[PDB]
Amino acid sequence: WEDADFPILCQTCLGENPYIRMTKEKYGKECKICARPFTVFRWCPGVRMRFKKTEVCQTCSKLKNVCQTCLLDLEYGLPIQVRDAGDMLLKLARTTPYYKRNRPHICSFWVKGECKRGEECPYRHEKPTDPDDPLADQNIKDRYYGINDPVADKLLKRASTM
Amino acid sequence: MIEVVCNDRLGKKVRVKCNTDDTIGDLKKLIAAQTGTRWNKIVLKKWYTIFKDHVSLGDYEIHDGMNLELYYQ
Amino acid sequence: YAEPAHINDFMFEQQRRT
Amino acid sequence: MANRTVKDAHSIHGTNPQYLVEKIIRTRIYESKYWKEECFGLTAELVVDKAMELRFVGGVYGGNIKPTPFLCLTLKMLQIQPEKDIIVEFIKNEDFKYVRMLGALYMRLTGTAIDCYKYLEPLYNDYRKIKSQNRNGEFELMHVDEFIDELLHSERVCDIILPRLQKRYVLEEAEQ
Amino acid sequence: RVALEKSVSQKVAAAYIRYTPSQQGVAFNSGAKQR
Amino acid sequence: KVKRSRKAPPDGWELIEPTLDELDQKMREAETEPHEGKRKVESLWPIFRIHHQKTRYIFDLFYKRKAISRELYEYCIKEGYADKNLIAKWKKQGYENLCCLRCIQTRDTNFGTNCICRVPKSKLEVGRIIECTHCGCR
Amino acid sequence: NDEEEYEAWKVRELKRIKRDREDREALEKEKAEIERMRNLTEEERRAELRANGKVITNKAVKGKYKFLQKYYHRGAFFMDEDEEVYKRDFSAPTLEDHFNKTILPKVMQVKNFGRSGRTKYTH
Amino acid sequence: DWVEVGLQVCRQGYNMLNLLIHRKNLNYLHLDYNFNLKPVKTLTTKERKKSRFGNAFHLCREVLRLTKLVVDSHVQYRLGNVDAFQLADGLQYIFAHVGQLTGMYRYKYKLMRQIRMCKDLKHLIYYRFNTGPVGKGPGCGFWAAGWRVWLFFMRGITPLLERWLGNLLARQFEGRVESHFD
Amino acid sequence: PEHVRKIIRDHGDMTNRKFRHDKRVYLGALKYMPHAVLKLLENMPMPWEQIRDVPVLYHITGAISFVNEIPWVIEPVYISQWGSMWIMMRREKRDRRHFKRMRFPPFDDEEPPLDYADNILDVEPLEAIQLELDPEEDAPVLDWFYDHQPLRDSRKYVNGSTYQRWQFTLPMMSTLYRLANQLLTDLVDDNYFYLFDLKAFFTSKALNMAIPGGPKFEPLVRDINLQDED
Amino acid sequence: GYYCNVCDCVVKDSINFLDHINGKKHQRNLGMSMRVERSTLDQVKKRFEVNKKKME
RNA sequence: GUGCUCGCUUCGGCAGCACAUAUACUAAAAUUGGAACGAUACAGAGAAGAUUAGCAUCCCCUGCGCAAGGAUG
RNA sequence: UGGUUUCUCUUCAGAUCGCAUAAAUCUUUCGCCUUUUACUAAAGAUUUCCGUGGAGAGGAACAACUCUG
RNA sequence: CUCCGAACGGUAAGAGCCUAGCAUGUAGA
Ligand SMILES: O=P(O)(O)O[C@H]1[C@H](OP(=O)(O)O)[C@H](OP(=O)(O)O)[C@H](OP(=O)(O)O)[C@@H](OP(=O)(O)O)[C@H]1OP(=O)(O)O
Repeated sequence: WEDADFPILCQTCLGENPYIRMTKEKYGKECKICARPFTVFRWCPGVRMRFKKTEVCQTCSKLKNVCQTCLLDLEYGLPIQVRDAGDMLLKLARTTPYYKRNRPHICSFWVKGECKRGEECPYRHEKPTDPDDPLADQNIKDRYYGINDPVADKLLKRASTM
Repeated sequence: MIEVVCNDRLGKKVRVKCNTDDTIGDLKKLIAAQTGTRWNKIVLKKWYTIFKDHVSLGDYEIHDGMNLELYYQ
Repeated sequence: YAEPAHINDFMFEQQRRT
Repeated sequence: MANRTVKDAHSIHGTNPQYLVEKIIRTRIYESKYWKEECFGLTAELVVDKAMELRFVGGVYGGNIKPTPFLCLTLKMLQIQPEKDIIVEFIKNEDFKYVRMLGALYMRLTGTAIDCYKYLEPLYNDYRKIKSQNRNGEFELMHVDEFIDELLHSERVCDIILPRLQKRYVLEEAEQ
Repeated sequence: RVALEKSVSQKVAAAYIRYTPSQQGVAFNSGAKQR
Repeated sequence: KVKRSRKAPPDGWELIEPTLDELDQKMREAETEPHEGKRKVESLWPIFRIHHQKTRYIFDLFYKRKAISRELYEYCIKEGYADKNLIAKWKKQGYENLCCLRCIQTRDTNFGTNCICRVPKSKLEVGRIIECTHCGCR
Repeated sequence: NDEEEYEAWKVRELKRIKRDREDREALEKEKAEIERMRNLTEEERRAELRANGKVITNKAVKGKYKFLQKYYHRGAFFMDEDEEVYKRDFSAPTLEDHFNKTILPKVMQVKNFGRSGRTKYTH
Repeated sequence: DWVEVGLQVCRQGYNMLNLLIHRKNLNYLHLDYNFNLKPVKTLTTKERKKSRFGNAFHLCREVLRLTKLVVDSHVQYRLGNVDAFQLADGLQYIFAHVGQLTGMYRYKYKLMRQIRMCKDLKHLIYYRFNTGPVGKGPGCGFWAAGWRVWLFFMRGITPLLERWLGNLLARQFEGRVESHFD
Repeated sequence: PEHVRKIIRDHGDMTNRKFRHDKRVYLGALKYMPHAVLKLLENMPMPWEQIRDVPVLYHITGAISFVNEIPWVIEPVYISQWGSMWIMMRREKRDRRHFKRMRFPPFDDEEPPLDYADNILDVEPLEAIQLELDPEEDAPVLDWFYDHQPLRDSRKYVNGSTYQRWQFTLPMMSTLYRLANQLLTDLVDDNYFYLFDLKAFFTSKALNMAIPGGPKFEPLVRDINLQDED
Repeated sequence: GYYCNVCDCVVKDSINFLDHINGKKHQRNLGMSMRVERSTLDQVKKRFEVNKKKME
């Protein structure tokens, strides 16, 4: 059917430490990249991280050559719409990635005001993003396929500014 | 004495022997004695014809073997 | 390229976290 | 419209507050003339308006299950799930004899075991009368102390089954 | 016999590691030689 | 509550009668608490917290104060006043203030280790206000 | 009828107080009936005093199946109410037992192509 | 305790049938507290073709109905009638009515070989119990003979029902001559 | 402890109390149901005593309750337990003639179980079938023949505490045989010898000739019965 | 048949004509099904006093 | 936190020694989209056929199926 | 020579391993039969389940009471 | 003389309108 042995992920999603821990769940989690169950590999990126898992399928991510969790690229980091446009990947890339890719989700009780968890709340009790921007309006195939990619649109537009 | 078979859906099918001049209130007490429910919460029906609580069995011409579709209220 | 090791998981997780 | 009038407020002793009566009685009461004119809108102040207008104490009647407005207002109060102060207000109010009887059904169904014996005990001293719809649809006279003693009796009320945590003798060894 | 028993256990059920990051490991979280 | 033995418990049970009755009434009131407020497993936290205080009262009366007799100690462990496995883990010097017996199980964790309840704060990280989800506290 | 309603409310509350007093006395009367029956078997009379009868709730009036009438059971679901509909002596030919089933040539148990059991109940 | 262990299974056994109908997406039936099936709307235009289950759902309801009657007899012992014939005469009829009134015939008919075995054990006890001054009164019927046959009925159905109702719980998540010689 | 009473309490909540992502496992793990129903009927409360505890291997979601104890009462101890219970029921009808039977459905088809009432009720009649044994002839069987926990875990003249091979004395089994004599039919090995022995029914089945009273007329093994020659 | 004003439709049943007015696509921001409980002591007790004053 | 140092050495305490070393599909959540062959009103299975038949060479539903059944190219 | 218990896991069981006894499948037989499953029981052998027996491995409770010799 | 059966082979066929008990818990800026 669909089996795997090791996750093809990026160094940003792998965690900011040489030693990590993986958890393999064979044939589960319903990977929507190929509509087939894959080995869901959960891990911990570090202290105060998101502790996410694998989302895309194994064979479905081999043709795209992107991360298992971030699903951007393999070496540069641009989206698939920006990678298929064009070196163009040398200038659009950026080393030392931000912690927002490994940051946890927001607290819905903090947005509602009744954050009864307190200082032991694992979620981030900060302000959410602006919904007027297209950066918080992506989808499943919108990030995987190059069609309707808002992150790739601003990457080619801001590349010619000065 | 007619053997009315109160055969409802989903396995609940029992035989209920009652007299011809016996009322329908006596029939629900005998039907509940073989089914296992309260006799006040049983409504007998034959194609959306809910029977009364005071009419005898001899008035409906319910002969022997005339099965009934039991329902619960 | 995968390359497993036969080291202990207890001493490795204790040394990296320290 | 018919699931629950509160999104997340509280819960019944063993299930959803809407699923406290029997499912055969709740399905017939959900499609009724008195229910469809009331379930389109019902508030806390609107619950006191409809309960004071009706003077009847009973459940189903007729061939088809035709629910009384006493059982219809009981399901609308259980779907709304008001506070304990509003339920204590409807039991202590002497504005109508049916108003105190409507609060007693919501007390014995969803209230606690100690709260049920504490609230229904002053209701036993009432000597007033009320009209009750029988099985054949005819009206029958029932005293207020006769209906209050029936709620503390065995579970044989009109579409109601909720035993206490103990009896009156077993609760007497622990508390008053 | 061990390979057939592993397939029979798989049929009756249904019916550390260190990968060197040679993809993009240059400067982002440097020092990860074995990962 | 029924003692479930009817076998005439010895002396010293009347000395510990209202103390164990107050702890048993606290757990019965905690068991009657609704599921509101607790997120997913926070409702089981006062169940172990009342059980931890019930085992600490018998163990202090037997080991620390040594006032209760051994015949009343064996009758209390048989009637259900304190778990025998919880008193056995506290006899060792390595664990004397353990949170719960579920946290000491090695097979409970997915990574195959202990919980945060059986870990000192000085050997842990600096910023950590975490609590054990399975046990209940640190 | 205010004075008549206060008399009936005092009549029902006195019976309710008598019902609660007899409820706790029912546990005492159950131990007293066990104490009286134990002394009656011990040192009252050696088969010379029974002081009772054959009090059964539902009647045991029965009859006899003619030759192959079906074993119609009354159903063991309500045996404490002692209603008049139960005591009817269910030994009547319902549908097919009206025949004598002896003039018939060899045997006719069920002619509906389902005779799994092969028995006549003489062995 | 055993009574708390019995009410834990019967609450969990009824919670199966509520979730199985809710996963069947038929919100007009209502499983009763006595582990029966009671329709509400009494509609039989074309909904009766989707309400007919197989020989595994009704056998799963019939076992839990007999399991509840063994559990609720001890629950009535704690509150109602007790200490003389509650567990004795109650499990007498629970051995008797399981072949007579309660239970189910539509699942298997080899149960009737154990019904007539359990009914034969009833006549074995009675004529060795009513030999003296007992005579004709309904009495003890101690739960050792009729308990033995139905404990072996579940001892044979426990390897069975995992193969009977194993595929029924699996379809909700998996999704289901001489011419050859010529 | 009392941990199982809290987990089963959240049964049908609106995805906020053991119902968010656990309802699918709650109906799937409970599909191993009749193995639990077998262990309920195996661990009967043994009506010659009152309600006794039993171990339980439950599930964290609360979709199973496995009574994981096998009843291993001692075979002489099990005979006199039902032997004394047979006499007290036989003496019950000779003293009492009322037949206050119970309604065989104990409740209507609308009631929840509500196990908090029977959990701590402080009421349990222990005098159920326990015969009043006099301390003159039943002296070695005074305390051993009254409960199920010393029936397998007596630990006095040690008998393998977790229900192992048990060893008794000579007057211990001698007082046992007095109670079992009311329900036994052992005289000699010659009453059932000629027409009821188990080896004698093989001749009743192979020769297809029934014994008058023994078997239930089993059919012939072969097909040729008789009438081979006139 | 009936006639829906805001929904602009025509039903034949009595409960369907009420459900087409409240509980439809046009009834989203027109008195939706998400109701709200009032005050247990302020709004509830004043309604019992106004019912006693209007009757008497 | 638990026990001990011929420690500072008071017995108020401090320092060290020995054991205990990483639980958490993370929330009481936020939303996101809709399905009865179900009632009601309209007409009411044709008051009419000349190819003569099957077998194997791609999937949904009822059912527990190593029985079976409907639809299929 | 030196340990009464208890829980985990590794084999063979030809002892009424079970002093008692279930279901399914396969190959042959009978009765009904009207499409089929649920059917009736005679023979034989293949699984599943309720369980168990000796003999090494790892924890807990006084292992120290000193058991046989 | 007391041996008690269950399902399938069954309600059609359609036109316009109306209302509901359900389910998922994401990477992204
Ligand atoms: O169904 P049967 O096999 O025939 O058994 C009949 C009764 O069964 P049910 O009618 O189903 O209850 C049974 O009562 P149960 O213990 O089952 O409750 C006994 O009646 P009783 O109550 O004790 O008197 C039987 O024996 P007797 O004691 O002699 O009567 C009686 O046999 P009879 O009909 O030939 O006389």
